[PDB]
Amino acid sequence: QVQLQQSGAELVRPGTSVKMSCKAAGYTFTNYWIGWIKQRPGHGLEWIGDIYPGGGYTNYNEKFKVKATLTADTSSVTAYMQLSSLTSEDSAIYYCTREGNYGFAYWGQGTLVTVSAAKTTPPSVYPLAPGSAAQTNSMVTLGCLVKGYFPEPVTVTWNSGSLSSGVHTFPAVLQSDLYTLSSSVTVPSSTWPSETVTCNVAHPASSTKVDKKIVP
Amino acid sequence: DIVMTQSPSSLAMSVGQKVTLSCKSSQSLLNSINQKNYLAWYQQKPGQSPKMLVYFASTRESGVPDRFIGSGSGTDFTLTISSVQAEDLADYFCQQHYSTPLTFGAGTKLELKRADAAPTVSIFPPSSEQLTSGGASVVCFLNNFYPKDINVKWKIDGSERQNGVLNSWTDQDSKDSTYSMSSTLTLTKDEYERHNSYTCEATHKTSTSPIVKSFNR
Repeated sequence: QVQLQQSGAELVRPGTSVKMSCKAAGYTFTNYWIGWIKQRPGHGLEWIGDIYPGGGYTNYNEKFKVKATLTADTSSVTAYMQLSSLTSEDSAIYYCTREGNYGFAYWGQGTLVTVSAAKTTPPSVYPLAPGSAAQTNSMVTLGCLVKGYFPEPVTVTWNSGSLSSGVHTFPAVLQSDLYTLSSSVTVPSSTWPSETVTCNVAHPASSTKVDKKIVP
Repeated sequence: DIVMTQSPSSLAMSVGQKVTLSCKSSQSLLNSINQKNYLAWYQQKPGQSPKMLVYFASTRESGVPDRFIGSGSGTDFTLTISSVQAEDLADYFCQQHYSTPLTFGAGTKLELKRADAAPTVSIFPPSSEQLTSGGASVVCFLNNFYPKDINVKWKIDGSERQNGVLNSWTDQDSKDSTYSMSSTLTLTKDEYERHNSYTCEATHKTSTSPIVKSFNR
């Protein structure tokens, strides 16, 4: 069966270039067009261009003629897209597709590209207690604020993952060219502060782990 | 060149009954010869690759159930799902395959209908270690509300500003189908010690009076 396998995620810096792959296995590779689609958060889907690995090769979008050159290797099945002059607005997920008469119908796994000049920095985590002056009614909600890290996600758990009920983690938000998020957990007042509650955060990029208890 | 306007933004209907999606084209997509509307409907599950549902604006793709009915002509096109199931939760795009460059629609997102639930608001003052190393950031949480439509407003004992207000909305829960949201007030330790009351208000359909949580420094 046909299948499109794309290269891994590319975390790079602004101004530089990036080339990704798209291996086409399961059909006559040099007989179909290969289209490239961009999906950026907030701008839907966009078509960059197609390439025919035969004679007449490429056909580009208007806004993607200087950037995102296309090349193919008819010998070893692969399709390449060469991005250039990378700016922050080029962070998106890029798919390769096998174009047809009525559409694509055959997509690749996808390659996530992220561009930023932020140096890889470990996060700093701060407990979030409700405060002594409060009206804690039955359930008490605690937080773990994670600020100033780059890149990738941070894996946050509560009591090494033993406490997962009522846990809400929020998507990361870029701030001052550094990521930031927070997590919330609701526990009964009969348990806290009677029992300790800790958030464990792991930054696989910087390879750090921080466990900080929530104290009143 | 060709603009694809999808409607509506995002509908959340219960399972069992039929839903409909519309797609308007800025120009006719119907070829005079071989009279076929070059428009295709795709479906993309949450956090995945899009899968084509309907092509040539009427015919289904092999492997798609017959509940996905595509119709329309010229500039107005429609995709209906006769009996919505859990396996239909995704976002759907209409794409014209007639002119270059090829263009998509913004996409309509499908959610699950529910009953109204007020948010659980809880504010948090800055930590001790945050002040000794850095500034001061207030945290506000809004947990498990339906629908997603919500707005947050801060206030600093009379004053108010949007500077240093970074928010974060979650997606619909894959269990209770609720929405959550956080809000931060990133300041410095300097201008934090000259104010007393810090509050975090909301505005939800459940209560005519907002949910207010404040604290004195």
